Amino acid sequence: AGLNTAAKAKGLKYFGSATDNPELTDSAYVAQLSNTDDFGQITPGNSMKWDATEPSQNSFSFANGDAVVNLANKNGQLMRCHTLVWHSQLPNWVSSGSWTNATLLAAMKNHITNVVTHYKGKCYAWDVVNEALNEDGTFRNSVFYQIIGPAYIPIAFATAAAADPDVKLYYNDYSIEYSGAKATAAQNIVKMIKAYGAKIDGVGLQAHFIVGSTPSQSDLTTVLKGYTALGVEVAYTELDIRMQLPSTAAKLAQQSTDFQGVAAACVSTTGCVGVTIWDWTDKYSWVPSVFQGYGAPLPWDENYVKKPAYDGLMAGLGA
Ligand SMILES: *[C@@H]1O[C@H](CO)[C@@H](O[C@@H]2O[C@H](CO)[C@@H](O[C@@H]3O[C@H](CO[C@H]4O[C@H](CO)[C@@H](O)[C@H](O)[C@@H]4O)[C@@H](O)[C@H](O[C@H]4O[C@H](CO[C@H]5O[C@H](CO)[C@@H](O)[C@H](O)[C@@H]5O)[C@@H](O)[C@H](O)[C@@H]4O[C@H]4O[C@H](CO)[C@@H](O)[C@H](O)[C@@H]4O)[C@@H]3O)[C@H](O)[C@H]2NC(C)=O)[C@H](O)[C@H]1NC(C)=O
Ligand SMILES: O[C@@H]1[C@@H](O)[C@H](O[C@@H]2CO[C@H](O)[C@H](O)[C@H]2O)OC[C@H]1O
Repeated sequence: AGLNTAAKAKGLKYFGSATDNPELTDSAYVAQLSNTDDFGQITPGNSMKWDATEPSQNSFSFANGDAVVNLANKNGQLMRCHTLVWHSQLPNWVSSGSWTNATLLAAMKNHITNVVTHYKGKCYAWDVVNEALNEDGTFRNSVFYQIIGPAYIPIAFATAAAADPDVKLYYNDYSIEYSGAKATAAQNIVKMIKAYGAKIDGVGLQAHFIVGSTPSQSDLTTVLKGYTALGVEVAYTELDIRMQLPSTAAKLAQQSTDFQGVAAACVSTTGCVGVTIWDWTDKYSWVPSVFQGYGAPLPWDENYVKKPAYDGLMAGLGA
């Protein structure tokens, strides 16, 4: 009957979508977000990030994150909670601080404990650390890495596990979905967290792909199995497939094939628990303001009408 029904029929836990608070006043938008045939899971696109939840040190703000949890709870949708430790969307007090290892570690641990305790029992998964890697697989030189060193990653996981032992703890990144230096380094993050004795349950593969430059079904499936071989689960967490504008029938058809391969790779991999698209309508896509000349990246257009990619997804889910 839809993407989520189709996904569950192949043993996925969900097919879902990100959203953001400003969109929840658009009633036609919210009615389709709340369509559990298509969406069995929601991610808050911004309201659980550090600048939203701890805008001043030790001053926590949960109203906007809680609004998304309440919508998911009313609908019967799962939550993915996103994201605890990330170099982007930090409030000023983190980025401008004069820190020692001790004081930044205490601030990072306090952030994690407070936010994970608030959301205890509400999240299927947390994106505990986001985007810790450079494209060459070396560690991204964020304030956390500069001041604390590599330990910040396992300490973040251990701190989340102490506050909520049940939630799945994910490492989330982009350009780790196909073989290369970064994917190898993401495997090594899994191994490093376990060598420290800390818990990691999942690898989140963002899947911000490009129409006509999407990895093949077989390349995606090799990489999914590469992570599940390590004793973690996997999910595609932020799937969108951006096209060089302007849109044409040919580009929409290529986009459908590209989406179909992503869904089919996850269905073909035991331990791929689901797919989340990074919102569902081109109207609200983050892409056009970030990627010059690119857009129309989602399975519904800016009028909430299905594009061919909706059918490509359904085919990849074996509907
Ligand atoms: C801020 O404060 C915090 C809190 O006090 C400081 O946290 C400490 O951070 C240490 C890392 O900086 C961290 O050490 C690691 O511990 C884990 C766990 O070790 C325990 O368990 C294992 C397994 O049972 C056991 O073998 C150990 O004896 C311990 O009981 C280890 O897995 C880590 O081991 C890796 O790193 C070391 C050190 O690597 C550096 O130095 C070497 C040689 O000098 C150099 O070659 C290397 O390139 C690095 O510069 C290696 O000797 C090991 O072989 C391991 O290396 C593998 O893994 C790395 C990734 O983790 C790869 O990058 C590497 O290529 C290789 O594949 C390591 O010992 C402490 O546990 C942690 N303490 C606490 C209480 O949390 C933090 O340092 C501090 N920050 C600053 C800037 O001051
Ligand atoms: O509204 C946008 C968000 O959609 C965007 O989401 C980011 C994209 O970059 C990373 O992939 C990250 O994991 C996501 O949270 O963040 C910027 C914001 O303006």
